[PDB]
Amino acid sequence: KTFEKWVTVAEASIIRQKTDTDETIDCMNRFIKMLESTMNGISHFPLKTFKSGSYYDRTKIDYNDEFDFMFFPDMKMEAVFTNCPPGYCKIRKGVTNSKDLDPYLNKDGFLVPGLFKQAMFDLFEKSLSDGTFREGRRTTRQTSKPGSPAYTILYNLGIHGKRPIDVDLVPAIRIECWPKPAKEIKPDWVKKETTERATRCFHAVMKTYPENWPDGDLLWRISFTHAEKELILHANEKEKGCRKDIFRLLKKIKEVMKSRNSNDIDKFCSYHLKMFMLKFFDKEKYFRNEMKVDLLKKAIKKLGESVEHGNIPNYFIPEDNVIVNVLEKERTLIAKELRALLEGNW
Repeated sequence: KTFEKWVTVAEASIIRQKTDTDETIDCMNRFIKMLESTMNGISHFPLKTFKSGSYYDRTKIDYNDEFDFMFFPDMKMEAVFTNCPPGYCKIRKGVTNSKDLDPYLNKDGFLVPGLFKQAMFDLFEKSLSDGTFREGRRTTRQTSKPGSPAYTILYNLGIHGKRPIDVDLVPAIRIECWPKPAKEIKPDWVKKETTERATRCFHAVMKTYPENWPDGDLLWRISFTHAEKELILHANEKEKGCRKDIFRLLKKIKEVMKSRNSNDIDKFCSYHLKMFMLKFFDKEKYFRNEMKVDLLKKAIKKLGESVEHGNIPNYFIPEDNVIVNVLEKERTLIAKELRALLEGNW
């Protein structure tokens, strides 16, 4: 047994999962289109959606990779960043004569996450039960983590041999600029126009800030889901090498590592890998297909070192440490497990 050997099997299994990919994306495209149409007949304010996840940015490693749909009011809003911890913001009304969100504003005019969450979750539940959405009968609510931005369901397509699709419904606010505290990214590995599209907007979602903070109940998480989607989807745009292959293999490594350590890796997730990966894409200039396995080795090594050091920067806001909440016991276990993979002991 070697690392190279484990990599070969990992690649074959990733490819095996690619069967029924196009058929699945069309079921899920129909799903979200009908759900949005049902929701816009119930909500007292119009909504739009944004679709993301590994099926849409083409880094899918398993049929059951999840689908993320954000739902956001179709009106102008504004994000504020003063007195906010890195990676978080507050939300207020922009230039808009709409009073549709007024009942979710506190005395000072801030959109209150827990009030807007409860209204959006109530809307989701009503829409998935509604009679104009025949697919909602195939849906059922799944447990999510406390404070999660997502209403998580299982969508049973009825495919024998395949478990239901994991779907996150994420209430969100769309802000149509780049966040003031965010780095002006200029990756050299996508075209200038792709970076232009990636930085067109961001979204704010109601992940609860986990630490003590005055008015912390007013904090929203800055979400770069749109920009992340643009850059990952188009990562082979210029060189056409193994950039997305290395990302896919790192996600597989994480999935197997979690399966090797049932409840001891509950915080490390693909989002942390994505932030790590984007920074690796900047540091590493060359990604020839023939370099694949060696660059994966160097990526595993820098990742282990990052996790041990305990800091992986948010690619768009470098002072946001996205693994701050990953505790030492888990970080120590991750690095030890990455060392054992490289040495052929998996």
